[PDB]
Amino acid sequence: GSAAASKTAQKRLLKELQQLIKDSPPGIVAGPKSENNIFIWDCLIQGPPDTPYADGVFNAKLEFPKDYPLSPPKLTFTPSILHPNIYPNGEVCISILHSPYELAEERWSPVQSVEKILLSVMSMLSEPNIESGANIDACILWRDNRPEFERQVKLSILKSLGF
Amino acid sequence: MLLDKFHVDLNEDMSNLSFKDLDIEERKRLLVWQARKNLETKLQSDKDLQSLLT
Repeated sequence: GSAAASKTAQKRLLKELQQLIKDSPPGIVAGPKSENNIFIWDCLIQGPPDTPYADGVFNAKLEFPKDYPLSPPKLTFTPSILHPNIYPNGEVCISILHSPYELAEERWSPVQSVEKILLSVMSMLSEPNIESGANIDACILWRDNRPEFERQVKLSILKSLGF
Repeated sequence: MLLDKFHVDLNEDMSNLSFKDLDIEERKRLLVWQARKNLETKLQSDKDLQSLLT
């Protein structure tokens, strides 16, 4: 939008980066993909313990809009991973990444943060919510055939690490 | 493939490194390397894991 909005977004994103590095949450490595564009971040996240994702690490692209924080970033796993709350194409579909299906909260607002988004994604990996799932095939498999769900996730992890 | 994407050599050794000492880019490489090494070990004892590759 406006030049002012862009200025504010860059200032805010610098503060977000500082906070994330300072807090240093376990299993998360994220920052601007290049030094001349703070609006695109590259992320690598360790799969949470005691889940099918545990032995894996997962790459994602975090893209911020020019009027951040009045709009949420888009987060896309690249390549896509199987999960009830991740679209087949890799886009993550959780409340914190949407502006005001299926109500309650917490949705995106300027009082949320990148660290909070990344923490929410980790929680999502540990606790899928099929009732608001974006990948129905993943939802059905999780509900009905957990063994097959886990076999598919684990095979993909093995392949991602060169096995 | 993560090792190709993050330029981690198949035979690389990062056994002495801690995340606190590394910049962001090297932290990603370490995370991938540790994941690979941890799976290599698991794979040699876990028949169910081996079955997935056949």
